[PDB]
Amino acid sequence: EHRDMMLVVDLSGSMAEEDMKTSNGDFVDRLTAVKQVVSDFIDQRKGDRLGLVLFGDHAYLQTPLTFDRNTVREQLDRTVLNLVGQRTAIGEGLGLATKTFIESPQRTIILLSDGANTAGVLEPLEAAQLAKDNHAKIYTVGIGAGEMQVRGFFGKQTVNTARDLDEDTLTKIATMTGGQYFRARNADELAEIYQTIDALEP
Amino acid sequence: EHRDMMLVVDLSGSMAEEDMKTSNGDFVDRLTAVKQVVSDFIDQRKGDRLGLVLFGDHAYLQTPLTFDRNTVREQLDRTVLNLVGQRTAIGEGLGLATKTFIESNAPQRTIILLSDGANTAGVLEPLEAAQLAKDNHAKIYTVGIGAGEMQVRGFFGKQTVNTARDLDEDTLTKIATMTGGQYFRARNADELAEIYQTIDALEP
Ligand SMILES: [Mg+2]
Ligand SMILES: [Mg+2]
Repeated sequence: EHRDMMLVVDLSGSMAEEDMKTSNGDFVDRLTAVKQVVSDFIDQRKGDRLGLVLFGDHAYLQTPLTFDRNTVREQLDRTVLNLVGQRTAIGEGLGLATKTFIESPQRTIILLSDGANTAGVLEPLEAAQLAKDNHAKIYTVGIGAGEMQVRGFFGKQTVNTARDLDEDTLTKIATMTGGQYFRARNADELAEIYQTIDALEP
Repeated sequence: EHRDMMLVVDLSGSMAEEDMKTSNGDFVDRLTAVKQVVSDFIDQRKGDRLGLVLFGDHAYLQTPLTFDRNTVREQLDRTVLNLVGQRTAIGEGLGLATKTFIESNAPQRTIILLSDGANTAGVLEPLEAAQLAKDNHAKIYTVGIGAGEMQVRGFFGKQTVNTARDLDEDTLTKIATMTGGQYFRARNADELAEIYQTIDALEP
């Protein structure tokens, strides 16, 4: 599971104080010590959304809750000192963080099938309806080579590989959710569909 | 920005049929072709979460959702046929995939605030602002930062400096407590390092 985590850090002029003692015994300023530690903290949360709020006189957000943590880390790192001023708005920062939780992904289903809905508790279209409610768009891919003509001894015999394929309801599901139905009769055809689907959702 | 995409794949026994012709002209079964194409598709996606639903007689969720595409690709690779029988559950497959979007609907909210100072200036008061974070289900951890009393050699002579006179700890404590978080005081870079490690351990 994943969490959304807001980083609200202090930029007041008092941050410039060389307070912080490292193991080898050196003193460095507060902001530098923070940059170091928090950057390592950012690298640790692989699956989570992080954002950055910087505060003082006025509180402003630096990063709006991206999954991409290299930017959040980098953005924090190029931060400087004394820009904000000598006073701190703690209530401002906490509020802006909370507000940013609210102002915050696109959803897609790719359904692949060789046949009709033979066994199920809930009907396929009622699922597509529920999918629409949750903003999920469904792309549907029917798969089978269909009818093929086999030459033989006596004369023409015809074999159809996918007649179990229900293209009617597969089309409905896609159209209902605002997606498109595709039919792949071979591997080349199949790659193009998915190559196409990638392009449709950038 | 970032997308959530649920892959729903048919594993019914009919998928073992080889009607799928490849580039070079030979034939291969449907699941094999699917494994190929979908795996390649997965590599192409960037910055999106992906999950895997497999169906047949019943539908089940193979991968919840993730930024690691590799695991979705491998767990696809090792899938075999005839475990789920002949029949297909398309509704169940979609309903389960749908469901998987609703667990992404409930992220736990966490704020990490650090400060050297009291809330000297601001229109919004700290404990008001804290109250709201609780209303919005946010657990905020507070970190006080400053050495405190410190012996120092000035040019003029040896001197005792308290470097965090300003630090409001009981406001910072109230904030964390009010919202269910914890308050930490960092008197050096190592305690500071340890402090964020602890917050890592508390939120898993
Ligand atoms: Mg089937
Ligand atoms: Mg200050």
